[PDB]
Amino acid sequence: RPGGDTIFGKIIRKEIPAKIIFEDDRCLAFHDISPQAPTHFLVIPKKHISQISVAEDDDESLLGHLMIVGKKCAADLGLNKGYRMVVNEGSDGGQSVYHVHLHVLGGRQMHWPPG
Amino acid sequence: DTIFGKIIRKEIPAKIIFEDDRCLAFHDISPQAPTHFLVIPKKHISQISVAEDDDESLLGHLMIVGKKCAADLGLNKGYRMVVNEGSDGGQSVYHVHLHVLGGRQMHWPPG
Ligand SMILES: O=C(CCc1c[nH]c2ccccc12)NS(=O)(=O)OC[C@H]1O[C@@H](n2cnc3c2ncn2ccnc32)[C@H](O)[C@@H]1O
Repeated sequence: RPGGDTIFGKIIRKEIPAKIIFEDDRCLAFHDISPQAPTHFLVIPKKHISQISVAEDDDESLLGHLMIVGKKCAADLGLNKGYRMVVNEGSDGGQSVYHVHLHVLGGRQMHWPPG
Repeated sequence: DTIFGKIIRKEIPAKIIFEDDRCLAFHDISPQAPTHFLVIPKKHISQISVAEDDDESLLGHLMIVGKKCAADLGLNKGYRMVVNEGSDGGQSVYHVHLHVLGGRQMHWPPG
C-alpha cells in the first residue's frame, strides 16, 4: 500500500483520521496529537522513506519541499513570531514513527538546547 | 552580512566538516551535544520564512549533507536536526542554518 503501514501511511491514505492543514501530491501536513507547543504540526512526504539517514540523493527536492510547506503552513497558522522545525533520527533522536517527517512547533518561546 | 558569511568567505576560522559549491558544514562554536554541527547554504537566505519554492532543492541538500556528515561523524545511534525561525524559534544568526545534534539522548520536548 502506497505510503506504507506506519500510522503516517494510514493517515496519508485517510484510513486513520487526522486534522489536515495542507495536502498536495508530494506531502501532507497535519496537527500532532501530543503537541509540545501551542501549535505543533507535522509535514510528511507521501513517499515512504523510513528515516532521514536512508534518504537518497534524489530525495533532496522532496525533503526541501517539506520545509517549504512547513514554513507556508506556519505562516497560514499565524506563527508570526517564529517557530522551530525538527527532524528526529533513530533512538538518540527519539524517533517513534519510522516514516520521515518534519515537526513544526510554535506559539511559545522555544528554549535551548532543543532537547 | 553575518558571522556565517565571514565563515563562508574564510575570513574567520571554523572547524569545517564538509564543503561543496552550494553549502558548508562546520562544528557549532557553542555545542549542546557531544556532536553538534551546522549546515548552511552559501546563498544568503536570512531565515526559512523567506525561502522561495526555487530553494527547495537547496534546502533538501542541506538535510542530505547533514545526514551524510552525521554518518561520517559516527552518529550511528541517531541524531536531531533543527532549524530555528525568528524570536520564538530562538534563531540566533539570520542566515539559514540546519543544526545537527547527536552523541547523547535528545529529549522531548525539543526545547
Ligand atoms: O516521537 C518522537 C519524539 C517523541 C518522544 C517521546 N519520548 C521521547 C524521548 C526523547 C526524545 C523524543 C521523544 N519522534 S517522532 O519524530 O517520531 O515524532 C512522531 C510524532 O508523531 C505524532 N503522532 C503519532 N500518531 C499521530 C501523531 N500525530 C498526529 N496524528 C493523527 C493521528 N495519529 C497521529 C507523535 O505525537 C509525535 O509527535
